[PDB]
Amino acid sequence: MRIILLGAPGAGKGTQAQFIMEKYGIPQISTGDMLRAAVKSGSELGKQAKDIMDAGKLVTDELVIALVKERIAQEDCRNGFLLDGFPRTIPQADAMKEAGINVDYVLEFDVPDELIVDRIVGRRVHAPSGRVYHVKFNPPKVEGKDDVTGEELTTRKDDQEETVRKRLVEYHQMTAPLIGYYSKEAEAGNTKYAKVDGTKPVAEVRADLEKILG
Amino acid sequence: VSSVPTKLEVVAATPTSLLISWDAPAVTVFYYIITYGETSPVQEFTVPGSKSTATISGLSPGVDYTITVYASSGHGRDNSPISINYRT
Ligand SMILES: Nc1ncnc2c1ncn2[C@@H]1O[C@H](COP(=O)(O)OP(=O)(O)OP(=O)(O)OP(=O)(O)OP(=O)(O)OC[C@H]2O[C@@H](n3cnc4c(N)ncnc43)[C@H](O)[C@@H]2O)[C@@H](O)[C@H]1O
Ligand SMILES: [Mg+2]
Repeated sequence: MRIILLGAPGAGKGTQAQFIMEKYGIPQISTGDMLRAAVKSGSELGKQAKDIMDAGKLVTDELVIALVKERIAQEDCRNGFLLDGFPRTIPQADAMKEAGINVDYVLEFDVPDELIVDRIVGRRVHAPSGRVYHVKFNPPKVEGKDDVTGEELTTRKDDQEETVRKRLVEYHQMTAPLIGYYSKEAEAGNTKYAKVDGTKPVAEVRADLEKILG
Repeated sequence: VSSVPTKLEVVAATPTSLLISWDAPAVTVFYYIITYGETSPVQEFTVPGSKSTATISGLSPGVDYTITVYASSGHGRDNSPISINYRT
């Protein structure tokens, strides 16, 4: 089972990725998490990527393609996988098609920009795993602590409204063309496409995706 | 038939814009594809599979339009649509 999550940064892809992971037994592959690990490494390229991420811009195509190809060749990705935030440009999608990486579903999250900017205010993360909560719309069981480890939750410093809006400008310029790209693939029978209303509460977006999937 | 929407109607209008509504088909809808053009290039857009309404704008007043709604099962225009003709 192979799935691509498509949508604006902050539309809720990582939140719903966890349920899909838990139910089909496939790993989540988040290029953002992979890049954050590269930053925490401390290479010059990790530093270069952190400077690009801090400005709300995309890292170079060829770098992220190479990181994904390495990640999907691992033993835990045999039975399938969920791509979260990749591909992110047309050249990234073309690299997948040219390499023969087919997928079963492409799932588009429909959320308006101003609602995204609103939601990120309350986001909290468990940094080591990257798990994501919201103080109102998806709170942890006991305040400020990750649910299955008990360690503290934190807030990313790259979640300033200013950086959020820069990611959204990047998204509409660079990433939204993938909607038309995969709509054409779906019309050719190369994957199934679906569009979900991501403005609903967390539990209802999950219920709509359960209806689509199988 | 189970994959074709029914009862497509214009439910609100201005001289240049309108809102359409339909009864969803029986199948699970992955997304809808909506097309419209003068009854000239045809325009197309999508809405989530959970919706049963859509807005169309930029219409010329007093002109006849054909509006078509496809419910997709995941493979683009893979089910037959329902259409309506409407003069603004
Ligand atoms: N392929 C690539 N190529 C080049 N560069 C790349 C790249 N991939 C990554 N990068 C670089 O890495 C950077 C970061 O990438 P990435 O890590 O992917 O972050 P992002 O693009 O900013 O997307 P987010 O993780 O913030 O949003 P999300 O959709 O997962 O929503 P979430 O579940 O967290 O939810 C957001 C909040 O809302 C809450 N929420 C979720 N769902 C709901 C709901 N239904 N209702 C109410 N609240 C909800 C959540 O609890 C949470 O608080 C990029 O900017 C780029 O620089
Ligand atoms: Mg995410």
